[PDB]
Amino acid sequence: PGIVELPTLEELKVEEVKVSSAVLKAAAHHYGAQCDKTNKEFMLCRWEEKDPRRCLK
Amino acid sequence: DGPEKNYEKTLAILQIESEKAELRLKEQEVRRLMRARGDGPWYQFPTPEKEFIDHSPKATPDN
Repeated sequence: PGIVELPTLEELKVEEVKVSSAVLKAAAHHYGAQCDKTNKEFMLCRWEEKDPRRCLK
Repeated sequence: DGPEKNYEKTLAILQIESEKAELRLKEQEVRRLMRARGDGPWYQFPTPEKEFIDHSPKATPDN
């Protein structure tokens, strides 16, 4: 069939959070309260468009 | 009663039997066509039920 179209490493490049899981769990509730809208937008786009390449932004 | 009674009774019987023969041949052709390419009421083989599929959002988004 047709070939699969997936983005390149430059499109997948981002400033990752080099933060440990204990740090994340310590800041978990306030991160879920303050950054809620962007996270819910990303989850909505992921559960509507099943393709992960449509939600890189 | 006379010969016309038997004559016309024989005509009615022959019409009935000829119609029955044509109907039986047509039924054989219908059954053969439906079994070959099932698109009529008959020979409709089953299929898993559509209503027992989850469409609710799930844990993994890639569904």
